[PDB]
Amino acid sequence: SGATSQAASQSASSSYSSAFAQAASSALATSSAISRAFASVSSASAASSLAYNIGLSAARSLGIASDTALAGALAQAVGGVGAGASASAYANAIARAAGQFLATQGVLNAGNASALAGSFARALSASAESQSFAQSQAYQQASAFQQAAAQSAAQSASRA
Repeated sequence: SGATSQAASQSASSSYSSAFAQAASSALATSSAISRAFASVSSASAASSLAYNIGLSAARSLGIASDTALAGALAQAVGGVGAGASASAYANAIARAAGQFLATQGVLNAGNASALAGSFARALSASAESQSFAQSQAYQQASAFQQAAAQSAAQSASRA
């Protein structure tokens, strides 16, 4: 047959950051419970905190613990359109800003951009979807933390 055109190491190497955020949607559409994670939080600034929190969790699911800068821009992406568009703007702002740092070229190489994006989107969504269990754990603390109320350090549970 004779078909092995390498065509350089990188497929196109120019506009991979938006094309990443498109294949993110390929896995996000497989995981409708992510829109349910946003249905749990009805505040623009708290969605910025969800991006910072779930960003730092997804950081470790992808291996890029450098979320210190990502989360500081992901909060500005989700919060920049906090309550006015939809989970479409939250997910596009999350996937574009998830991509904006990865597209520094540190892990994105214009050939596995879509593969890493699908995995990122499924991992940040799997974190958000499983964090619905830790966001609404107000019932679990009312049995597990109330018995641990013997470690009085500042008030009882959560501070500042």
